[PDB]
Amino acid sequence: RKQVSDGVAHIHASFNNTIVTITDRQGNALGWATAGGSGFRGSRKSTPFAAQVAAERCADAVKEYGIKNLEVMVKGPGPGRESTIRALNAAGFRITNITDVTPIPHXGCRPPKKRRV
Amino acid sequence: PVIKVRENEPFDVALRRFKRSCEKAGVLAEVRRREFYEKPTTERKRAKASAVKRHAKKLARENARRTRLY
Amino acid sequence: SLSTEATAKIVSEFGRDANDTGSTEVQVALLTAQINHLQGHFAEHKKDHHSRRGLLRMVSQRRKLLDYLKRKDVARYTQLIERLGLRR
Amino acid sequence: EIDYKDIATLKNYITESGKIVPSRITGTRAKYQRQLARAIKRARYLSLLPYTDRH
Amino acid sequence: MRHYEIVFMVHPDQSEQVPGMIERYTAAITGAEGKIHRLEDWGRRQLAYPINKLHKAHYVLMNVEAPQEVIDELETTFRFNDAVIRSMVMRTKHAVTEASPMV
Amino acid sequence: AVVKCKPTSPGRRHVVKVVNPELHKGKPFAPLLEKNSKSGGRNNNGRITTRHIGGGHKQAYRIVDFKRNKDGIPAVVERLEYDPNRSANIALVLYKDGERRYILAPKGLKAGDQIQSGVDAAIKPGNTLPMRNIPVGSTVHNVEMKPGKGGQLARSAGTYVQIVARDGAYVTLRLRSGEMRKVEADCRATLGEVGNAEHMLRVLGKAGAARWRGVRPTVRGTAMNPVDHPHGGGEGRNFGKHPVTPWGVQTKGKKTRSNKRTDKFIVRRRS
RNA sequence: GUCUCGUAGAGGGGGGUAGAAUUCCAGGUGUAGCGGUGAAAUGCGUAGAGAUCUGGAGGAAUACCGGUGGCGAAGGCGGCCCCCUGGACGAAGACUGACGCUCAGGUGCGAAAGCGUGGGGAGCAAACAGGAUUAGAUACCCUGGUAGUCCACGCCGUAAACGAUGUCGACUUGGAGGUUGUGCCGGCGUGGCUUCCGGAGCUAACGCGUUAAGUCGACCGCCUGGGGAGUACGGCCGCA
RNA sequence: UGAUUCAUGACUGGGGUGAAGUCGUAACAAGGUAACCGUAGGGGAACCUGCGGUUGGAUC
Ligand SMILES: [K+]
Ligand SMILES: [K+]
Ligand SMILES: [K+]
Ligand SMILES: [K+]
Ligand SMILES: [K+]
Ligand SMILES: [K+]
Ligand SMILES: [K+]
Ligand SMILES: [K+]
Ligand SMILES: [K+]
Ligand SMILES: [K+]
Ligand SMILES: [K+]
Ligand SMILES: [K+]
Ligand SMILES: [K+]
Ligand SMILES: [K+]
Ligand SMILES: [K+]
Ligand SMILES: [K+]
Ligand SMILES: [K+]
Ligand SMILES: [K+]
Ligand SMILES: [K+]
Ligand SMILES: [K+]
Ligand SMILES: [K+]
Ligand SMILES: [Mg+2]
Ligand SMILES: [Mg+2]
Ligand SMILES: [Mg+2]
Ligand SMILES: [Mg+2]
Ligand SMILES: [Mg+2]
Ligand SMILES: [Mg+2]
Ligand SMILES: [Mg+2]
Ligand SMILES: [Mg+2]
Ligand SMILES: [Mg+2]
Ligand SMILES: [Mg+2]
Ligand SMILES: [Mg+2]
Ligand SMILES: [Mg+2]
Ligand SMILES: [Mg+2]
Ligand SMILES: [Mg+2]
Ligand SMILES: [Mg+2]
Ligand SMILES: [Mg+2]
Ligand SMILES: [Mg+2]
Ligand SMILES: [Mg+2]
Ligand SMILES: [Mg+2]
Ligand SMILES: [Mg+2]
Ligand SMILES: [Mg+2]
Ligand SMILES: [Mg+2]
Ligand SMILES: [Mg+2]
Ligand SMILES: [Mg+2]
Ligand SMILES: [Mg+2]
Ligand SMILES: [Mg+2]
Ligand SMILES: [Mg+2]
Repeated sequence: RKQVSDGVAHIHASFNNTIVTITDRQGNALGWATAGGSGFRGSRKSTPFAAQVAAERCADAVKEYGIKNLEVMVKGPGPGRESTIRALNAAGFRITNITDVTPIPHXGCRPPKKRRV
Repeated sequence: PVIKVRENEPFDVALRRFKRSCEKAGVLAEVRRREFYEKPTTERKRAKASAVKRHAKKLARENARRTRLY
Repeated sequence: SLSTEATAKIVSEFGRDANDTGSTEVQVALLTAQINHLQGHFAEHKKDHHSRRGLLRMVSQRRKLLDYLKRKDVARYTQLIERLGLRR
Repeated sequence: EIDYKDIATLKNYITESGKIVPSRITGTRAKYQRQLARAIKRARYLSLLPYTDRH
Repeated sequence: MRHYEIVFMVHPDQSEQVPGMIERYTAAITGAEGKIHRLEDWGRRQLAYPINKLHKAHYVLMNVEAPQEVIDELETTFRFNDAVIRSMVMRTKHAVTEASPMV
Repeated sequence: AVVKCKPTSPGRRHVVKVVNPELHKGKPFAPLLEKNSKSGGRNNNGRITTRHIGGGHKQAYRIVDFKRNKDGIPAVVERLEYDPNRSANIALVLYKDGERRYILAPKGLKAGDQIQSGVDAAIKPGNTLPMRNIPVGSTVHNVEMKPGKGGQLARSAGTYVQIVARDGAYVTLRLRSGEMRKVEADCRATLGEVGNAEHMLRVLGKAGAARWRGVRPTVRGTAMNPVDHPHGGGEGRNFGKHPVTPWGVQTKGKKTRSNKRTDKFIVRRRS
């Protein structure tokens, strides 16, 4: 119920889903939406469109906070890397900064075995 | 990839820049390469194949500037 | 492993003069010095197999030089193994 | 000879994210590319240079 | 008698101890017939990344020629001194006296 | 060293000895000896209160200095010795003022080594300091639990304690059990590990070797009659009940710690 | 073959340390999903997950550099720092004077898996369990997961351990590169190792082609139709 | 009292040949999960799975 105006949007863009979480500048979450909970399952959930719908719903969940400015942190290789950012600017927020925070091990742990499909 | 949108810079211009800084970092190719484990014999096999292809293709290109098609 | 000073000392003690680095006695004494010096390294590093290959080459190189000296001048051979403390 | 202290020169051979730039792009000789990589890795340990840009 | 290059970084809150630490160390090299080829005080610099949550540190660079034994002792001093947050000892081919690129 | 016996008789075939050529071969230091007669596991009501204890070899008690509070005076190790009373070896040390004492022998300690205790002692195996003055991450043994009380933790052969953190008046320790335990930082500890780590590699080899150590046979409860033990009874080998102690308490997982007074010091139980 | 001076190198053994990431633990914010697939379900989540922030614990591996690049007898070797240590190469000389080449038997080294004892265990994952797919599915796919992978010491002695090409030496047109020395005045030479093409010649052909599968010499190993069979029996070795 | 050799033995191990009945479809094309080597575990069977290795893999 306290105003913030300066938040941070975190985009978790995996191959199967997109999670959008808006926090303040200290990491405290204010609201979230996901492509899977916006009415899409299966092959529809892992699309750029479903990611866009999630970005809108997240913008609505935090409209009480009076957020005006956003930094954007994108994480992952999924199809919702760009449509979520496009929708966050179309939602009225002023996109101040865009950053990739995808984790990269500097070697790290052995990955799972290759799939034989 | 840290794109600071500067003043008066429209959003689309910043969006195309961030995309450029990502591709120039190879983050997407690096993530896709780390999704599953590649046996060291497999890594060596495909490093050699890419070098044989880079070479044998250039050597045919030289033989295609010294020949007429019609 | 042998330093320059230690090497030069051996050349003077077993050679004809200061730059007789090639005589059989000098070579055998030089190999003997490195073999003995490396015994302390391999007492601590028993699994240093790669270095030990170099040591075993010194041992076989010394054996061949000794067998040559013994075939040429037995007297020089007897003196040499006595000064160095070798069984044969 | 390359110096891990000579930070101004080293910055020419690292990307914006901090990665060492390939010698095929900077046109560096192979023998000196190996000295650059060693120097850059020492500077990173001394915190004269970053490991990754998200610092 | 080999040539070494020593860099150590001091907790900024103990900056007032650096001139004392410097004298104590070189006294240990000199007292063992070792020489000091170069000694620079870089002061507080911004760290490229945080160390122990810090963001700055006081750098010192020396170049000495000492026996391995006193250098082994110097490194024991660094490890157990809480003010020294990071150090680095390197062999050098020859003595280095010219001014470093920091100064 | 760990030495297998040759099978010249059935009682020798499986014996494995721990042979240490550095232990003193003569008699112990007499001014630090006391008599210590045996109990058979019986208390002052004359009742057996711990089963399976009796007999074994006569043993003299060696007075061991667990407090290590002779500060500022160096001591030199004179010899290592066998101590029948414990798994660790002990070391006879001579202080500069001419006093001799026994200490637990740390790993690596040998005759001629120098040791010291106090706030200003060097960080070396065998030296004793308040844990306030010992670097976090160090390996220590013979750790006090209350300042001045004397060492009580990590005294057995090959054991040690890790100082994992230091917060205010307390340090956090990882014990051999796996427990994480808080102890006052003013409590002392000795650097290094208790020696004689090969102790656990010995193999007794025969029944009599346990009898030499004062251990009497264990009779299984299922081999008894019902009047003797909850497990007793049966025509043939029968069981059919949840395993319990001779006094009826479950003995395969039921926890028995109940000390609310010291709960505040256990950061994390061993499991 | 020895000595002198220097050069490059993931060559080996020992110790220390750094940053990224995964997992786990604690706490803050926050709320209905997460995860997974071809689609699902098992699984996880209102007992507050997933997401996000802070702190801690621990193990393993070292992004970029990085390269038909380098080193090593082969197997193999990749962050940084120190300590111990092997080999190779070059330039000028000096020294020894055939001291050489090959090698049955013998001895040593020898990936991964596996075995023994003691540790360690994040991630991965034989076996195993469940969910799917299917006519079935003791699989491929999904969710989990134990040996094992890691460390110390010992054993085992095998791999398409391959260039499917034994070691050493001499000789015989060329072209373009890589890498590492060195001489001379970017230019001209001269050494080492290495990649691709191709001439004569060779080859059943494919191809090889100065790093030969060309032309010769020295010594060793090995083959003699397919199956039975690298099996049986015996010996030796091994804890198996 | 041993050694060696020949004959024979309830039962049992795998092998060859014939014939084709039953069960599947492992390999040959990318053989529909690239194949194969060593090793280990599992499975009515061909085999499957892990770890390292090879190209004597198609596509790119
Ligand atoms: K004892
Ligand atoms: K019993
Ligand atoms: K019973
Ligand atoms: K009974
Ligand atoms: K009975
Ligand atoms: K070296
Ligand atoms: K042989
Ligand atoms: K798994
Ligand atoms: K089917
Ligand atoms: K496991
Ligand atoms: K084996
Ligand atoms: K090969
Ligand atoms: K060259
Ligand atoms: K040249
Ligand atoms: K041969
Ligand atoms: K076994
Ligand atoms: K018979
Ligand atoms: K198959
Ligand atoms: K195939
Ligand atoms: K297999
Ligand atoms: K069956
Ligand atoms: Mg997966
Ligand atoms: Mg030599
Ligand atoms: Mg008992
Ligand atoms: Mg007792
Ligand atoms: Mg018992
Ligand atoms: Mg009875
Ligand atoms: Mg009863
Ligand atoms: Mg019965
Ligand atoms: Mg029954
Ligand atoms: Mg293994
Ligand atoms: Mg087994
Ligand atoms: Mg094992
Ligand atoms: Mg084990
Ligand atoms: Mg699985
Ligand atoms: Mg074979
Ligand atoms: Mg190989
Ligand atoms: Mg190969
Ligand atoms: Mg072969
Ligand atoms: Mg050719
Ligand atoms: Mg032929
Ligand atoms: Mg056989
Ligand atoms: Mg064997
Ligand atoms: Mg098939
Ligand atoms: Mg197939
Ligand atoms: Mg076989
Ligand atoms: Mg299976
Ligand atoms: Mg599988």
